[PDB]
Amino acid sequence: QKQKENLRKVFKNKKYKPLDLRKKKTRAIRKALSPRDANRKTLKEIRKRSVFPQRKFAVKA
Amino acid sequence: GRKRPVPKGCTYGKPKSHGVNQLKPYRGLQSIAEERVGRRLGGLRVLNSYWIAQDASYKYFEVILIDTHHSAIRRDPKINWICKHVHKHRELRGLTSAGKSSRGIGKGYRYSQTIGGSRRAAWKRKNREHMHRKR
Amino acid sequence: NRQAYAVSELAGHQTSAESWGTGRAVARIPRVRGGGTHRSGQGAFGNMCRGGRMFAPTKTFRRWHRKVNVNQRRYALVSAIAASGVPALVQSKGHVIDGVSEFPLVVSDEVQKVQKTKQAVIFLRRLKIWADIQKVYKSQRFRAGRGTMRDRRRIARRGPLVVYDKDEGLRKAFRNIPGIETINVDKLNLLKLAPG
Amino acid sequence: AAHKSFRIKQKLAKKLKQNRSVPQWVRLRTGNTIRYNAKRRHWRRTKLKL
Amino acid sequence: TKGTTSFGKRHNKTHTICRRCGNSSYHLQKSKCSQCGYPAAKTRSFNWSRKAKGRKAQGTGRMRYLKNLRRRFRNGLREGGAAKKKT
Amino acid sequence: GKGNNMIPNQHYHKWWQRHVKTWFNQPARKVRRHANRVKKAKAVFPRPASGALRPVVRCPTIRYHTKLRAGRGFTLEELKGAGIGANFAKTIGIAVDRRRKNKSL
Amino acid sequence: MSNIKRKKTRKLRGHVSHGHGRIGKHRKHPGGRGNAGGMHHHRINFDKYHPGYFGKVGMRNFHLRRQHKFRPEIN
Amino acid sequence: KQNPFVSSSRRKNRKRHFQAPSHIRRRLMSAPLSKELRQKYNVRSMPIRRDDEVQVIRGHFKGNQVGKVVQAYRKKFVVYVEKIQRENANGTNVYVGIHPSKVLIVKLKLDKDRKAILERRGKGRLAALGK
RNA sequence: UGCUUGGACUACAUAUGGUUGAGGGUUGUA
RNA sequence: AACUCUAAGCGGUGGAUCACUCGGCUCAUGGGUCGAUGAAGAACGCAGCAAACUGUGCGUCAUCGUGUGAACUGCAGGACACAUGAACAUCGACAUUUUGAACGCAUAUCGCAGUCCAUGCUG
RNA sequence: UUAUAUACAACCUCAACUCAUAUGGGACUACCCCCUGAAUUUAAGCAUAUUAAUUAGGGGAGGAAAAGAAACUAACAAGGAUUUUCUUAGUAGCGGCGAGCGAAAAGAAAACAGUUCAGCACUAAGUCACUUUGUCUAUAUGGCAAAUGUGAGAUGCAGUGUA
RNA sequence: ACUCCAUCUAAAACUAAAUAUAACCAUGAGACCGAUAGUAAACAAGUACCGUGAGGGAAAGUUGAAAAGAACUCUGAAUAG
RNA sequence: GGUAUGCGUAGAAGUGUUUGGCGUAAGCCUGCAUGGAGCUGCCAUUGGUACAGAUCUUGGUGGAUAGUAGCAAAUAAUCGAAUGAGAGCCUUGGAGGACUGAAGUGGAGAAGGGUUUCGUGUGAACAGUGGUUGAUCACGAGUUAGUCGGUCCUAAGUUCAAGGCGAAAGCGAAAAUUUUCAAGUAAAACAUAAUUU
Repeated sequence: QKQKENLRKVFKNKKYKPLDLRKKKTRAIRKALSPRDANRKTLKEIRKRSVFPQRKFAVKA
Repeated sequence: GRKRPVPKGCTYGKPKSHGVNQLKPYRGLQSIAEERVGRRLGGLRVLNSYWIAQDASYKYFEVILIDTHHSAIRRDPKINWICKHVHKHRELRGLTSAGKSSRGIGKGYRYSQTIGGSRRAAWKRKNREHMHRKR
Repeated sequence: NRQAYAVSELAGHQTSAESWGTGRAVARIPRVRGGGTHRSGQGAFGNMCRGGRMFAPTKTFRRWHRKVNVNQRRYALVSAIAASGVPALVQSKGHVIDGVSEFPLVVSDEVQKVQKTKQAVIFLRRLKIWADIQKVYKSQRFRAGRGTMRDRRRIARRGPLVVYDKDEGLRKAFRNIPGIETINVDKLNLLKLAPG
Repeated sequence: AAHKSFRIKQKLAKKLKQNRSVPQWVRLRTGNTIRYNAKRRHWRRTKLKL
Repeated sequence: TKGTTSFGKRHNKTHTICRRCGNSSYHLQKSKCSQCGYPAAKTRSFNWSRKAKGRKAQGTGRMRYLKNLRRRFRNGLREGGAAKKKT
Repeated sequence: GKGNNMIPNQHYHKWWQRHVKTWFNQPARKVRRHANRVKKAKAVFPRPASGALRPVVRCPTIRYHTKLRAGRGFTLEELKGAGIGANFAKTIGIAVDRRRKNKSL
Repeated sequence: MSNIKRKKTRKLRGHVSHGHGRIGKHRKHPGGRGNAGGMHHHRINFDKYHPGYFGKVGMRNFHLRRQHKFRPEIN
Repeated sequence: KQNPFVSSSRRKNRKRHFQAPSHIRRRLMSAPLSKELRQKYNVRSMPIRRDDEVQVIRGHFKGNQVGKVVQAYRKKFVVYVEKIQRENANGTNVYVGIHPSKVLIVKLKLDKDRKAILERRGKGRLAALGK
């Protein structure tokens, strides 16, 4: 453990950590679109969002 | 057209099945093009293709692929949708443009059988025995 | 209230037995193929055979449920309500009712506010109907099935049925008394008002 | 024999130690219905083939 | 002479132990395994063999991974976090 | 065989037994679907619980001249003819669906 | 779900041939499966009891729609 | 009853008893404290250590006794108590085991952790009376 | 260099980039 | 008395019956969990006394953390260092042999190497 | 600068690399997508038909998939993505018009959500990917800048916009 | 064929919900079966065994509340009486 | 599903039975015997609802015959001793008469086997007689390589860079085309040189 924790801080602020320091989770969620990258927004999508906010009404008689 | 690959020796059984040399595939030749690409380049997703030229023993095409792990395509919110997993091998499941041709999907009347979603899921649901609880 | 029993539709048929067929001095059922496992030849596939599939195996699409006509439910609830008075027909369900002071017995609305079960057997004492739910204590027994393996290890008989109108605390107050059960006037289940 | 592989002497090593009686003590464990060793092969009676 | 006479001349194995099955099934001369196909990169199961499919399927072995993986999910695929004493 | 009975046409020649649907979870899809409406009506707002507005009358054919196809549209002239706010109507919940080519005054 | 004592099998059990005959046993399908053959060995059964089977009277309306004849009635 | 995640099955409640592991077999082996102890601690019942003095009350022995326990044989759901014996044919006295539902704890072996059980178990007998 | 024992690497297909290149392919300046 | 036939008693053979049941069959509900970072599967090893089953990888019937708070139990030994923790659960730290997905080349060859670093003897 | 007499610089086409970084090949099987496709049977024979556009299939995915925002219905006082259930309906139609098969529009309900390109005009590449130097924090297949460091990119990337 | 009318915009791309579910995780049930039944398998069951192979494939539950599982004596060469 | 304020360790189910009756019958009640924990009458509604047969299924058992057919090829043993509870064996050792008869009933290896090997013990089982013996059972042991083999070479053949083909999986592939599709060399410049398909 002392060898493995000591290898992690020598590998901080470096891109390309070694494979066995790279957060195993699955293979299926490892290949798929890092949660920033799913939420990239085309300028059509971040212009039609900011114009018309969804309002909070009550159509009640 | 596709010659049924029967062993020289018959398609046995009834004469209805006895046909060897006028059979035609239910798939295209364009769809058969994209397959033999996308089979072979297992780590690149297919987008479409187009005819480019032909001569008389070889119709031949031009397939568009997309690596889905290059960052310039992962960053790209206009092309990003093919990076999802639900598009793995998206034409071995029939789903390009030139794959959806041979299924038969459309609307309405003329494409009625088959309207269950695809084409096989219609005969599942046409033939479905509903054994209701309160007969 | 009745869910499906049905045997496994692969029970019977995952042997691979072909009728080792005449003339081998032994009869003609499908016999098991192997040799060496002593399940050979030994009789497969038929209901006469050990291991073989039952005569018609029980499926899930047997009609378990039903639709009664809904006037016939109301003209079955009506006859049950009308016979919950008339103490000749309460007393012929057992039902010790010879202490009660009225039929059909009506208590005030204040009893819906009762909240602890001690103050319910105080209440069912005073209206002389405790002797019925003391009879439900007498016939707590064990079933004589197959219930006793299959999670019905008994009932007792039934007791009264407090038809309230608004549960102020009443339904929680009458839970743990054995035999009694309460109901609300809008619902009025028949299977309560004529058990059996 | 006399001319066997390494893989075949290793598998015939293992099938020589699985060929044992039950230890005399595990007959006495609480709820131990191990009567005999059940899968004791025997050189001329059952071969191996497997 | 089709009988006990001929059955004595049988002393050369048609099949050896496989690598991904470890079973006397590797036909040497085909260089193929009758039960899994050693040089096939794919497992050799069929749908008309329902019994044989479940004699060598997921779960019959030790699933060194598809057992702990099943547990990591109940805890939400956490990792790198270690516990602390209860307070 | 025998008798005066009604020529049969039961369509049971096609290995039908593998097409059978149970319906034993009729009740806990009614319970599923209801607990979702409760879930969704609370996860909106004071906003209406159904709730779009759903226009029409005049279901098509000669049988139903009157009993509605259930109104998808509100067909932008009816928005423009009514003080809104065609893009805006969608943000309230008026259900603006721009495929109907309103054929009557 | 059907009261079986009134079913015959509670009663025919067990006399031997279960109501179906010693001579002319209950065999599998001794006449044809289904409407075979209402034009040879069932023809008498098919005319009487259904005169009008086996032909074509005619005017084909490919895709009848049941609104062009709706017209409910009242006297 | 009323909880939906709570089984009422005899097929289930005996498997999830007779295969309960060796640290939940602690809970299932609980013994009633004597009526003096409910004054001294206000806890109804407590699981047993190896060395809590105990008094059999139900059984052929049935007790009026300073019995210490020698072992709580958890795989037999039983306890052996330090007089409660029986002769073999040789005459070597062996233990007769008693299920700790039918024993009675007289003096608990107080250490630091068992005491904080009686702090855990002695507030909740109060706060179930303030409802 | 001679041997021993340890480690690390070396499969194919591919995408972008890097690096050396190839061509009576196509031009350009000498 | 032989022997035979008939019955009950008694004794044997035999395992029906009944009574049980940590197992099945069916129905329903909450879920989404996935391998080139080597999966699924296979082989072989591992305990003081173990064959299998279960568990597991030279750290090998385990396992850091953490919860719980005196055991395991067929015997033996240790432990009881509970106050700085038994055994069990849990599991996020580490680890995970030969294989298959050997990723150098390959076989009914424990076969044969190429380059690189290090340890040792060369020297 | 091209008799194949040398070199330079481009570009195109194409190589090689134990180059730096990445993907790819699971195996499961109930559901799902695309293929490919019998015969037993039934017709009281049998050959089209029937089984069945189905067993065997057999390549490819997900927690659902496929579908899906009209080259649709309809003929009305008009409807309006897809999917699912009820009904239409065992109906129109198909069929040695034999055995047999066999849908949809409308209605009712569940749930409801819309949209993006390419392409004239949009009139300063306004564009992306790494690359090293800081900064921002984190196990960020990051952000802010910087050199405008390569490279991509007019054989066109971006903004605006869509039947 | 000929005159109009009605209706949509092919040959490019996404998209939740309702829906499906003999597999996988984790649960609750039942007019089910009760050891020749129910899974083949209630147990060291895909085990033992058989086949070159593909493949095939069993039998097998119950001492008592507690082992208190019969010390000791005699006879025997002895398990045993 | 209701009911009998049913029955039950003061003995339930089941089982036996020259207990005693009831019924026209199917059946049923009851005593005693054994047994040791559950069970019934009635009103509904139901079912995997009644067996003598099916060369029925699965387990058990009879006659034959419980001791009958039979344990007869490969010439053959006999003495005395030691064992031992018991010896025709093989148990052994001494005499011994014989057989195989060098193309052996001899001594070793291949394939196959998989510990049978070899010591010390030994009861049942097995050794179609016995058994003190055993290829059995129990427990301890045992296979040593630079030189003997593999390993190294290539044969028939597997055919195996996809140039190709096929919807795929995959391929009755002496490929015959796949830029260098080469195996290559301490070799000079301005892709090391005649070269290897």
